[PDB]
Amino acid sequence: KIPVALLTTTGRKTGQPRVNPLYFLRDGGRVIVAASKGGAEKNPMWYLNLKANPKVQVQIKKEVLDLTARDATDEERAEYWPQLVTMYPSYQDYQSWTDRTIPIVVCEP
Ligand SMILES: C[C@H](OP(=O)(O)OC[C@@H](O)[C@@H](O)[C@@H](O)Cn1c2nc(=O)[nH]c(=O)c-2cc2ccc(O)cc21)C(=O)N[C@@H](CCC(=O)N[C@@H](CCC(=O)O)C(=O)O)C(=O)O
Repeated sequence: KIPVALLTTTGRKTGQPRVNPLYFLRDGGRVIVAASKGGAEKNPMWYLNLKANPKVQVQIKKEVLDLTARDATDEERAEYWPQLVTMYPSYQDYQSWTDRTIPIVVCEP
């Protein structure tokens, strides 16, 4: 069905590597993911990690990408959110059901 990417972040507290599966969008070299966490009240821990340490590793099939993660700008949100929703309509439901704006993370080389 929908492929997952494996995102590795550095635990902001422990400094240990943390891996989590996510759905993703490609924009050339960029990988885009949404810190939706099924519409939880709070941002997922991996998001907190990458905001404390922007260096992340992303594995897609056999490709291992060393990228730098940051929040999408207003204009990037406008471009990527609708693509994310088209690919996985549940994203819009999560956003509908949660207070926080769901972060969109741009991972770039
Ligand atoms: C519960 C927590 O996970 P989390 O980082 O909040 O991630 C929540 C979810 O987003 C994560 O489980 C995703 O993989 C769920 N998930 C998706 N989550 C998404 O947000 N978006 C997706 O598109 C998505 C797709 C998906 C597909 C398949 C699947 O099985 C899961 C999918 C966790 O793993 N707990 C760790 C925390 C590890 C950690 O980062 N700790 C930090 C400190 C954190 C802190 O400061 O409190 C550290 O080591 O220092 C632990 O306690 O052992």
